[PDB]
Amino acid sequence: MAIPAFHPGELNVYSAPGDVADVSRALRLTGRRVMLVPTMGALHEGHLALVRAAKRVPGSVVVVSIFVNPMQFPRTPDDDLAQLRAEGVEIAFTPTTAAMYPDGLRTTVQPGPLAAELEGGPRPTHFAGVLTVVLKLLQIVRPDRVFFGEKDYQQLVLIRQLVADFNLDVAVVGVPTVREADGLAMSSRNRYLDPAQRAAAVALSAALTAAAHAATAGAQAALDAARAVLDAAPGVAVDYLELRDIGLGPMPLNGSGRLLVAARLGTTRLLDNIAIEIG
Amino acid sequence: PAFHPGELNVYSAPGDVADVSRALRLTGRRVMLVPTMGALHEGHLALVRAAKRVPGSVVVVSIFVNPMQFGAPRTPDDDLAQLRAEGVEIAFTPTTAAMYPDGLRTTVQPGPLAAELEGGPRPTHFAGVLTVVLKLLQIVRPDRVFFGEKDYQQLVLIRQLVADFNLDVAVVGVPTVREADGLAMSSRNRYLDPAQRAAAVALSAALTAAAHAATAGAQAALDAARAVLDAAPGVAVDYLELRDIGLGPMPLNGSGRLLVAARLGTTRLLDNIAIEIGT
Repeated sequence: MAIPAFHPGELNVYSAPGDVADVSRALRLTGRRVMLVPTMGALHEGHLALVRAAKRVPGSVVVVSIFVNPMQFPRTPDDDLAQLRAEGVEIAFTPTTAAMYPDGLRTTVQPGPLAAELEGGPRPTHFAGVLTVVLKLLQIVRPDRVFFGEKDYQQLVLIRQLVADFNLDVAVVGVPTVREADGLAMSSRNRYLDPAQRAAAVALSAALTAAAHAATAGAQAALDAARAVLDAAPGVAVDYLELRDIGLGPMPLNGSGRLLVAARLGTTRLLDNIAIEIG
Repeated sequence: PAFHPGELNVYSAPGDVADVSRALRLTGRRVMLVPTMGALHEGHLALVRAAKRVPGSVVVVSIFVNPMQFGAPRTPDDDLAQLRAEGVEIAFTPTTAAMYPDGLRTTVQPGPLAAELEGGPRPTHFAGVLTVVLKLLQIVRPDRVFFGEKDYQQLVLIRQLVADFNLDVAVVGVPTVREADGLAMSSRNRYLDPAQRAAAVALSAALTAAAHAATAGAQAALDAARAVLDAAPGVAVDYLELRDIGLGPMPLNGSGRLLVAARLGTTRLLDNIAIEIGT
């Protein structure tokens, strides 16, 4: 029994939700485990790590969606697909805005209060757009696991709330941030940094790593070390530098947490975060 | 495991009914879901019977009411007795804590239709409904879900939910069951004193009169309904509207729906009927 419209071993591209849903359901029925990697295209090494994390799950078929979601606000379709082909990805889902929101923004997802904080201050409706599209992609593909990068930590935490709050039957996998050789978190925004800004941008990761090691001396020491590193960089306007628990609530007196930073270099906004252990 | 065929199996933990439902689906039995708030009457038994009619089906009837503190009183014992007597194999009766372990955090935001008609006096009512229904659909993963046509707006909003979030379930509307005189069955009817019960017949009489007046056009149909309601002692009408079957504007001719909501004392009653204009 062949699967309608699906060719094992090759990059199969689908634009209609119904097509990828049928293919995914037939594949699940034969016992394959469907992995979903949601992206907005313009792929770089960061995304490829997500793809590889998905691919290495035994008996898996990897679905990578490319969809620049209007609701949560780079375009090289062929470069993107070509890169996915090279990774051995078998399915690419590339729907049009029309096929995803045929009735505009009608029924949508309202995130909890965490969505109004940190990234949500500068962009109050951003996460509603992200959870709405992620929920839709989860229902279309019905994957066993969905992969997101830790770079957008708040996003990852909000997706975990989505999945828990709506009893979604999918495991959420956070993948460690892929970095450049000097530590700069990979991001499509890095290309907008001019030479001096690129050099100065190293301060974000350096400040966080300094903080994580300074942490044996406590929270004030960790924060102060990060700040000193940021104070030594020119042109890095810090929007926030916050210590929180892993779910982004208040940081406990001790234990595990996450240190997050967001800064603007010229008009380019950069983010980074790192696991922290107090004391 | 944990499921005895031919008997009423009662589960409180989401994980338990999800496992059982998953297992029953594997063996080919299609899962039917009938969501209710308890206080079952003949109207609900009609949903159950329509679900039972599906060839190889196992019927899941859930009983749950959102916690009042959300801003959007009985024992489950008689309802279960009823389900058992009706040959239902699964009852899902979760606690508020098990449905909302992290409280009301991520929720569903309905489209504009939720602010109209029933949504006027209760702005967040449908958000609560769609949120719970979405969760029940994810927990039970049924092939079909049944809702009564009595709550027509609700039914329409549930169909938007399923389409907008790409849910893979068929939504079945079941015709309203009525008392001998035409009164739509509802657990609220028991709150009508004798005079109110007698006056309450005006809702269905007004709708049926309109459906037949319709050969003379929509305005004539609305006028007939209004005249009947105006002749009814102590019936205070909240709204009486003729719309499209999707609840959009009613066209020149074609199918539609006439909806009415009224107050008799402090008991609010609803009813609606299919209308064929210029036919």
